Amino acid sequence: ADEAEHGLECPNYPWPHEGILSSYDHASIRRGHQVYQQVCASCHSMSLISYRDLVGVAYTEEEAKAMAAEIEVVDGPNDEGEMFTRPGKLSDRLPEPYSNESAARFANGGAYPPDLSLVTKARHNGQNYVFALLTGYRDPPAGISIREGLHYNPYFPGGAIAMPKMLNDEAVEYEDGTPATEAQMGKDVVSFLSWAAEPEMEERKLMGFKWIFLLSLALLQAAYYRRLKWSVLKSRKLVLDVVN
Amino acid sequence: TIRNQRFSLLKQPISSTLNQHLVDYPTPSNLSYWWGFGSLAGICLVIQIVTGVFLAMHYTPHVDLAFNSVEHIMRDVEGGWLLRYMHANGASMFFIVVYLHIFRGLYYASYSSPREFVWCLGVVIFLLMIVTAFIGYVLPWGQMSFWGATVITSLASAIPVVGDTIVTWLWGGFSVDNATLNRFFSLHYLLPFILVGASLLHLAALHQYGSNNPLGVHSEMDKIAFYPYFYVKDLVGWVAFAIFFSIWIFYAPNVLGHPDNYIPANPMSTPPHIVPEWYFLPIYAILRSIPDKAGGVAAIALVFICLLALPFFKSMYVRSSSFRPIYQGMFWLLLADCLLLGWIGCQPVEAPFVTIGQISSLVFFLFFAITPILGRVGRGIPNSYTD
Amino acid sequence: GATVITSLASAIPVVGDTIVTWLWGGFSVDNATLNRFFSLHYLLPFILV
Amino acid sequence: SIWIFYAPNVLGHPDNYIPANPMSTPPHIVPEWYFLPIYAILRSIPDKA
Amino acid sequence: RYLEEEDGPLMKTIKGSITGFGAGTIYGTILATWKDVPRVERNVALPGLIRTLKMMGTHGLTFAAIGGVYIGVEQLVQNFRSKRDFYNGAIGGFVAGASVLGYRARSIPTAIAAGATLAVTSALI
Amino acid sequence: QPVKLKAVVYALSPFQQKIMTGLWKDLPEKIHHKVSENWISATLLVTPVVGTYWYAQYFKEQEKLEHRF
Amino acid sequence: FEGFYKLIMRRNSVYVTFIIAGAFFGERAVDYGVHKLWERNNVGKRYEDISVLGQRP
Amino acid sequence: TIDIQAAAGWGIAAAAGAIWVVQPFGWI
Amino acid sequence: AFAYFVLSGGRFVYASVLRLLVLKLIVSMSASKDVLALASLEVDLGSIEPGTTVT
Amino acid sequence: GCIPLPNAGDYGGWFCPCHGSHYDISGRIRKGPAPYNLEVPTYSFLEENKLLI
Amino acid sequence: GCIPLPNAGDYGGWFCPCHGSHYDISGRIRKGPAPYNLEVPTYSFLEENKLLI
Amino acid sequence: VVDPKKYLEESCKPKCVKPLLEYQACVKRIQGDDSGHKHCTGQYFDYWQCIDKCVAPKLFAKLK
Ligand SMILES: CCCCCCCCCCCCCCCCCC(=O)O[C@@H](COC(=O)CCCCCCCCCCCCCCC)COP(=O)(O)OCC[N+](C)(C)C
Ligand SMILES: CCCCCCCCCCCCCCCCCC(=O)O[C@@H](COC(=O)CCCCCCCCCCCCCCC)COP(=O)(O)OC[C@H](O)CO
Ligand SMILES: CCCCCCCCCCCCCCCCCC(=O)O[C@@H](COC(=O)CCCCCCCCCCCCCCC)COP(=O)(O)OC[C@H](O)CO
Ligand SMILES: COC1=C(OC)C(=O)C(C/C=C(\C)CC/C=C(/C)CC/C=C(\C)CC/C=C(\C)CC/C=C(\C)CC/C=C(\C)CCC=C(C)C)=C(C)C1=O
Ligand code: HEM
Ligand code: HEM
Ligand code: HEM
Ligand SMILES: COC1=C(OC)C(=O)C(C/C=C(\C)CC/C=C(/C)CC/C=C(\C)CC/C=C(\C)CCC=C(C)C)=C(C)C1=O
Ligand SMILES: COC1=C(OC)C(=O)C(C/C=C(\C)CC/C=C(\C)CC/C=C(\C)CC/C=C(/C)CCC=C(C)C)=C(C)C1=O
Repeated sequence: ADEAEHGLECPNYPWPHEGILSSYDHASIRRGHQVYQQVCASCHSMSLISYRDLVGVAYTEEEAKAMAAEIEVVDGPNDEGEMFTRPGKLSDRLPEPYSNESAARFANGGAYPPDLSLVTKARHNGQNYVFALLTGYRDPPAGISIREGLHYNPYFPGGAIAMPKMLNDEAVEYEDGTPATEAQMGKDVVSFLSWAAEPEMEERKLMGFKWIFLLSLALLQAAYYRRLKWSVLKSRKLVLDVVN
Repeated sequence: TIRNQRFSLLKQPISSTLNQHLVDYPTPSNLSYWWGFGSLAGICLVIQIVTGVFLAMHYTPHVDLAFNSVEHIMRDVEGGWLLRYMHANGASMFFIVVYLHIFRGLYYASYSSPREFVWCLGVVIFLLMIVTAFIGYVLPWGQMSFWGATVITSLASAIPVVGDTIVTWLWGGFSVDNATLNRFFSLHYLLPFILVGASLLHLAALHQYGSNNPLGVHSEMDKIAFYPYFYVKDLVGWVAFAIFFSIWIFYAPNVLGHPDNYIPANPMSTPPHIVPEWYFLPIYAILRSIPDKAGGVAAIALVFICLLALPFFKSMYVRSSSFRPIYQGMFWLLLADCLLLGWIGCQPVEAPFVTIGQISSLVFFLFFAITPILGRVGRGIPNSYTD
Repeated sequence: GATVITSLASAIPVVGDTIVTWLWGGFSVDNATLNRFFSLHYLLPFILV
Repeated sequence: SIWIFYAPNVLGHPDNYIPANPMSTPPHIVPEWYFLPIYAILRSIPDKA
Repeated sequence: RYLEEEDGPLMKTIKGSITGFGAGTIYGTILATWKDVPRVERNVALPGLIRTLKMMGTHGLTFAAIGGVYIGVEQLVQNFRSKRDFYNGAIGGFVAGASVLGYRARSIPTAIAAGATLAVTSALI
Repeated sequence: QPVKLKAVVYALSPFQQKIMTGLWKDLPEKIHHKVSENWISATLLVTPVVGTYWYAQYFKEQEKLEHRF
Repeated sequence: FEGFYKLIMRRNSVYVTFIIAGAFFGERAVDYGVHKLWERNNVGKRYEDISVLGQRP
Repeated sequence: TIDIQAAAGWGIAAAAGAIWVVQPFGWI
Repeated sequence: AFAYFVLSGGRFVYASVLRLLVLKLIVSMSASKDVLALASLEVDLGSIEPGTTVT
Repeated sequence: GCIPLPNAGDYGGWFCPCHGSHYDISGRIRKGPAPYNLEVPTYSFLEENKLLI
Repeated sequence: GCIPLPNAGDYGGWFCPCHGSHYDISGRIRKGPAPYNLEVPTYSFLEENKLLI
Repeated sequence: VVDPKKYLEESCKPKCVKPLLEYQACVKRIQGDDSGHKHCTGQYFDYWQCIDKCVAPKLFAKLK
């Protein structure tokens, strides 16, 4: 109506990749990717991410190779003219849960689970919003009723989302023994999603620091140069006949 | 003197035009940093053209591939992220610099005689910039792109008899689709070159009489060569602008934008909030302040009509706001009103913003209505303020 | 025709193959070559003007 | 107008009406007629360089 | 012990500028009333009132400057750095003291003294 | 048209002068001058914007409170 | 600075070579320092600091 | 006998600039 | 001499900036990551009759 | 040309976000710049639940 | 970079239709502009009728 | 074990007593139906905006 239409605003969380010299937490990226492939991937696509993207970020080359080999990718047509199947490779994109958007809607009560490749860039205050939404399933306010097949989430605009609560305690198991509480998996999966939306972030920040420092030095030199060239004019003594 | 031998290579026919238009051109010695922004806008235009030429090597103008081609520029081509952030935020830098430029011209009355043609060419340039930036924003084929293209092409329907045929001719069909995107791509490659030509004509018109100055007076007694003095001053400006642009590129590349355009275009669902880029927001506000289609389009046209008619108003013979207290105050009110119109354009169309937008649009037009009255009345100042 | 003229750089001994693969945007004439040709082909006529 | 309306394709080759095939190669790979003299001067020397 | 507020850094800075102009106006009023009038102003009333009001305005201006810059720099330090301690606020106290009181005192020696003092106070807080 | 001028100008070489110290010379007077000359201009620019923003937020808050049960 | 002037600034070719060398070496030095600051500010967060790296079953 | 020295100086400058744009340390 | 020394410092930065921007454009034309990801594989084949050739 | 959001507006009908056009439950324009009501296309029923547009 | 024609040329091997490069049975250049013979990949025989590259 | 966010949400309540009490008052005032149109969304939002603001600075310290 008035306030439910826009939703509840998300807080500001101190993400480890925030700061002009702050990188991603890559172990958290790896944990978030396992959360994704164990919970999210059954309904959400990540069509922009390839297996090679993880190499040097969260997995070794052999690790990502075995990961891709685990999946079955369509290919062809062969010499006889038929489509076949082959193991996945490093160059393959992440698999799609559904064949098309209509299939996704049919499997999710008419709602389409959006692709999560850029979701943190595709929402206002994206990282905080995704974390708040995932950990923000609770009972509706008094006098508010939710139709069947929907779940109350004050962060979602309108308050009624087709996603059921999925970040339930110990819904995943972590390779490093990190206790997989709902908040921990929320933070890890948001770290992974934020890396997915902006994989160039660390290179971008390093470039920014370097070149802004250098350009500041250049600005000091430019000021000195300009004033050196103009001093003969600015210090000149001008004698003219006129008074008033 | 008889030119039997060769003197400076700068004065040879190979170099003489460049020398006299770029190295030795007489310039008023008292120009402030507010005269640096034309050269800044020139550099922004060159930056946009260079980055756009390199980006067009990797962009596919097809509805099935455009969004993905942008994403591929960001993720796959080396330095692609830089090229895209530079083009997308360079559009914003271009508009910031050109706005600062237009407001220097308004404060010093640089539009007044004999520089009326300079101002008119500038208005034409502003129109070209708006069209170029808009059709460029359509190219990623996000939600913002599709819906903005829908409304801007629909603007032509305000014409009663032939409005629909113009809309359907602009689309290339009964809806915004692949034909719209492909024609918008061609126009986007073309219009920057026309912008370059228009800017050259702008510069030639300005050198007919030379630049105005912060005192607004005749300046022939104290002029100095462009090179090196204003060269090095503009260089200070160029480096400061580079720091500003780099801050935007490397640390806040998406703050001057809306996340909706990271969602692929969906012709079924309009997003709950649908706004253009920030540099179009004042025009958006003036459009929405009229509760009428034709009225809104006519107000948009009247904005540029007033801008074009400004230099031809019978005015007083005093240019600079430095000696015109009333016009100076009206200048700082107009600047506040324009900033308010921009902020209002970002708001949903509901109370109290409809009234605020209407009043702001009225104030904006009152500036151009009142300046001629000010000139007519102030013509009598020298006869009423006697020594 | 694109495959030959873009191979003319291979006459250079030291950097010839590097220049060929840079102009191609890959290891063969493919979509990257076509896209960059199209961009160059819009721009060059204005330089001709 | 004569060229446009009555002989639109006699200045070119029919082979460009076949979609590009990187596997097979046309037995007669020629450029437009206006590059022919340059291409003959190229083919005549028996060393690539 | 501190959960009675609604905060807002811009509101903090604006309200600090207002409290500082409150407190500077009162302080200037007191200062003006304490002093004597010049001998050449004993028989005339208006300039004494004018001087009192001028002192009021000047002290309101300077105290508003301190009270605004202090909280502004304090919040601009705990927002970018994203930490809560007495270190944020000591920097603000120092910059407020240095800047404003050295603009008024026209002495770099005094600025570093005022900034130092204002930090030890915010630090003791 | 050229102007006919009578003037005497004396100039010192750029390498005989200090180049940068003049930026921080009589700074308080510079601040005095900028504030004293520009306070009306600054008022006319800022007051409408801040007033309109504050009034809009006030209106939004009161409207939200009025629709609350 | 007059001694350095007599070696670097007497001929523009030497001066230009000095500018080329300064660009090269200074950019390398700044890159190294920026990378040092980056490493010092992000201890434990690097890909090479993943405890289980190489240990995916 | 100064044009030869100028040519040598500018040749050194050109070489320095070449190694600086392309930076062929992994190829040498 | 001091002036010439001071100016060379900023002349370092200008040269570095120009080099960076040009090289960024040149290398944006080089092969992309998706292209390089498809530069190695293996394929098996069979037998053909004598005197013939299969492509 | 925008698509008006349903369950929104001052009349319990639709709201167009682009310029603030309000449509009532019947699709009639009631507030905003829009000059016409939402267009009714030709349609018919078949038995009870098959509507042909 | 062109692709030679099989069973063409005056050497019983391959003739390149672009600039007239001639290759023999062993894929060796004999006359024309091409400097090198046909490139030999890494092939092997896992059995009588199975190749692999 | 036990999720730190819920524990922090319960421990942050003494900082949000005023919005909580206002929300409780709203619930009491609408326990009667009136055609099922009354609700307490705004007060609910105020309370959870205070709670989230309290929790956010402290959650990530307990997370790894
Ligand atoms: C191996 C040899 C060194 C190689 C580097 C050569 C270039 C070095 C860069 C210059 C460094 C020295 C900078 C000036 C130092 C003096 C500081 C100073 O006092 O300010 C100067 C003005 O100098 C400046 O304005 C600073 C300009 C510095 C320019 C920025 C240098 C750039 C560094 C480049 C380093 C390479 C990294 C970048 C690579 C891309 C004051 O000038 P005046 O007002 O005229 O005199 C005041 C009177 N009194 C002397 C008594 C104080
Ligand atoms: C006057 C000098 C010449 C002109 C330069 C202008 C500088 C004045 C400031 C102009 C306004 C700058 C842009 C205003 C909005 C930027 C703030 C913003 O939008 O937020 C971004 C944050 O803005 C910034 O981070 C500001 C970065 C400024 C760069 C400071 C680094 C300096 C590096 C070199 C040191 C220079 C020292 C020079 C010494 C001589 C995004 O934050 P995030 O949470 O999404 O991401 C976190 C990450 O940290 C950001 O990438
Ligand atoms: C966007 C359009 C806005 C529409 C506004 C609605 C209609 C209002 C139109 C009038 C413009 C509003 C602003 C006019 C007041 C500007 C402030 C001002 O001028 O005050 C001066 C004070 O002097 C005046 O000008 C007051 C004059 C009152 C008006 C008298 C009218 C008779 C003159 C008619 C002449 C007409 C032409 C005049 C050309 C300048 C400033 O003094 P100072 O800066 O020199 O120094 C004092 C300060 O403390 C230090 O800076
Ligand atoms: C059988 O076989 C043959 C054919 O087959 C059918 C032929 O058809 C032909 C006929 C063809 C010709 C005569 C053309 C031959 C000559 C040339 C040069 C062709 C043109 C070659 C090119 C495609 C060159 C294209 C140019 C580029 C790739 C430029 C790339 C770089 C760019 C855009 C910018 C560079 C970057 C920077 C400097 C960085 C900074 C840039 C800024 C602007 C700031 C012959 C001969 C032939 O034997
Ligand atoms: C941790 C696992 C998951 C994460 C991080 C995740 C993430 C997201 C995000 C960011 C959105 C966008 C919400 C918005 O538009 O503002 C969303 C929506 C949605 N998700 Fe997922 N998702 C997950 C698992 C699932 C699962 C398992 C399902 C189905 C069983 C699902 C179904 C949906 C649906 C249907 C929507 C759209 C709901 C609507 O628009 O009403 N998601 N999810
Ligand atoms: C001939 C020169 C130009 C070319 C070839 C060009 C090309 C392109 C291309 C290919 C895109 C799509 C890729 C992308 O979104 O990043 C684009 C987007 C865009 N261009 Fe240009 N452009 C040129 C000049 C300009 C100018 C002068 C402006 C500003 C007036 C401009 C503004 C834009 C904008 C705003 C976008 C959308 C950016 C975004 O959000 O991604 N371009 N341009
Ligand atoms: C691509 C956009 C533009 C470019 C590249 C450009 C370029 C320039 C340049 C180089 C100057 C001389 C130096 C200076 O005064 O800064 C100038 C002056 C001027 N420009 Fe533009 N301009 C542009 C847009 C505009 C616009 C939109 C307007 C007005 C609607 C305008 C009006 C003027 C005027 C009146 C002057 C004379 C300034 C004076 O003498 O004080 N220009 N322009
Ligand atoms: C929510 O709504 C809205 C948007 O959405 C998000 C917007 O973005 C904007 C922003 C638009 C502005 C400010 C104006 C745009 C103005 C013009 C003139 C663009 C129109 C031009 C087009 C479409 C291309 C021109 C076509 C040509 C020349 C055809 C070529 C033909 C030949 C060569 C023969 C506004 C106002 C808006 O309200
Ligand atoms: C005394 O005069 C001078 C000024 O004070 C009035 C100036 O403001 C400027 C700066 C003005 C300019 C050039 C900005 C105008 C904007 C333009 C034209 C942007 C487009 C730029 C291009 C492509 C240049 C067009 C010119 C030619 C010949 C094409 C070939 C050149 C290139 C490829 C770069 C200069 C240099 C100047 O000295």
